Amino acid sequence: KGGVWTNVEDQILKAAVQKYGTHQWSKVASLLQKKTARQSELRWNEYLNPKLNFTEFSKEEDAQLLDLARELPNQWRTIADMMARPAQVC
Amino acid sequence: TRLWIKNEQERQRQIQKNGPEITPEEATTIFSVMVEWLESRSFSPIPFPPLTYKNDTKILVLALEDLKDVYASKVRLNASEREELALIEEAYDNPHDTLNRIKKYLLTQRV
Amino acid sequence: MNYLEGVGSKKGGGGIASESQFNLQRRKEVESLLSKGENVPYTFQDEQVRSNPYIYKNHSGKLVCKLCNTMHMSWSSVERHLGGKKHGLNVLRRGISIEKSS
Amino acid sequence: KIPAAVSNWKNPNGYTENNTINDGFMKLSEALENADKKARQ
Amino acid sequence: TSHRPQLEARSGAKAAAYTPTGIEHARLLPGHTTLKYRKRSWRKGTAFGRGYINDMTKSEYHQEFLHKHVR
Amino acid sequence: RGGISYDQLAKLSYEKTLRNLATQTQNSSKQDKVQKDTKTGKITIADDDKLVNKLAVSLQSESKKRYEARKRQMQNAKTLYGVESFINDKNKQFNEKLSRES
RNA sequence: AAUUUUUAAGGUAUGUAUUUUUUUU
RNA sequence: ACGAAUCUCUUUGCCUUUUGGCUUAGAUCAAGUGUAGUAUCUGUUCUUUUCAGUGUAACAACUGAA
Ligand SMILES: [Mg+2]
Ligand SMILES: [Mg+2]
Ligand SMILES: [Zn+2]
Repeated sequence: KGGVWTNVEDQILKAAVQKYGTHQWSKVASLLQKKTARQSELRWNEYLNPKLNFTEFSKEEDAQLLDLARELPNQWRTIADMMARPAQVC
Repeated sequence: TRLWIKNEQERQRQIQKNGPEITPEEATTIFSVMVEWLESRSFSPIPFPPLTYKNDTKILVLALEDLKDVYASKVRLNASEREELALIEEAYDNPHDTLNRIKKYLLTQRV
Repeated sequence: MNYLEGVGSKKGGGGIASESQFNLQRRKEVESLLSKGENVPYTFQDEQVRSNPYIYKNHSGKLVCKLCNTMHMSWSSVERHLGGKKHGLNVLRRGISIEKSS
Repeated sequence: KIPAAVSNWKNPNGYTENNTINDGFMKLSEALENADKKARQ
Repeated sequence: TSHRPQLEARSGAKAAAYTPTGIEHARLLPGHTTLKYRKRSWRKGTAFGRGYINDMTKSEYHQEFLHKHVR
Repeated sequence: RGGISYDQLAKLSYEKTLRNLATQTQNSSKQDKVQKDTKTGKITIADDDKLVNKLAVSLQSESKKRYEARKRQMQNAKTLYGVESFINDKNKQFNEKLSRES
């Protein structure tokens, strides 16, 4: 249940996604052993997409966050879409 | 199917823009209805499954058999199927381990 | 009337190929991606400007830095080296070593 | 001057959200948060 | 890349004949040969008691469709 | 600032060649008809073999120069930009067009 | 209170060369 | 100084296949394991005070106090 991604299999995605684009995931797993398409896509969206925001937290965010999490009880995709951040970070 | 999914997305965007249709008044009255009923019936809220619970293994057996009956028939298996059947067979080989895995997910995992 | 199905086959030879054959194909393409398509030349080939110019391939298949005299297993390792602090130094040393003569 | 077409769905041969929420959600959750605290007292 | 389709004149300059080779089709057999010329306790108890858009997909007829056949 | 329509450009080149020609004339100074047949209306014009050979040589020479200068822009063009990843020449060339689009 | 009968095609490729009496220096 | 020719250089400008089409993304499919062992990249720490022992081919390294 590991499915853990080494820095080589992270470096091959970003080169595969650059080549094949984001809707050909079946081809990305051809370049990448150990990993299926649903595993490749899920990482590209949750981690490796450079348009993702992994950064420190301003003082307005923790106010914005604790506002949403209170006003929307557990819904962490809907909050994350409001925050423009990946859910498991938010 | 492409049309249907488009109507779903349109509907949900419009519920973001307009907002919920309940109004807080109706929601309050509904909540009152429930609470009064559950008092009238003196209901005991369902607990969280304890560490040692009498039936854990049995509730597994029922669950895992419900999952396995799908692949009892199937002939040529795709990859996802083999993945699942691997998970079920492991669930029989370590019941305790997979119970701990389950309960842990009942706590921590919100995405 | 089995045309109802919709699968078929071409009439040539025997299809799937052998798992070993897939790895050879997959490990060439992965070394094409990470390499960004460059042709890294063999050491004996008697020099198409190289992206860098130091990396080569010995009479065996391995990759080598000709400055640092290091041997590398894969492109991924090389990019570690080219981004390393030793391959930094040997450029500076050759930097000085040229700046003292012409 | 036209751009160059790059498709997400094909790479043949060579050639390598804004708006916020509503006051609807803000108001509804309070009523459920208030009405619950009242009922839990 | 269809680009330039096919010109008729090259097919119209072929030396077959004025007609085709003389194949007799089944739809060129003479038909319509002539022309035509013009000239109270129960009620109380409860808690809650008492434009055409131009588009195919956002239209009103469409939602009715996916309201039924997608069940 | 700016582009130029194919008219003005044509004029400019006309002037350029006028100047070049006038210089050939001056340096040549430093180093130192119409008949139409009665049978057919075909007109004939007397020609100096010189200046015609000079013309052909001018055209060929200018073509050589243009071809060469463009060729040098070929050479520098590929050797200058090594920043982003590229699989082949054509890729790099296209992405330099993307640099022109900015 | 009475039906109704069968032949082709989409599957085993396709392409090239091959039996020749020695065109005048 | 100037009319002015030719080679060299920068810039502006000009620019190359700047992906052959179409449909239900046209459809679907993918990684063996265990025991022993070596090779090879990168990151982090040290060229820095004396003497006494251990240690080494000699270093190094390790061990004490001013
Ligand atoms: Mg077929
Ligand atoms: Mg057909
Ligand atoms: Zn090096």
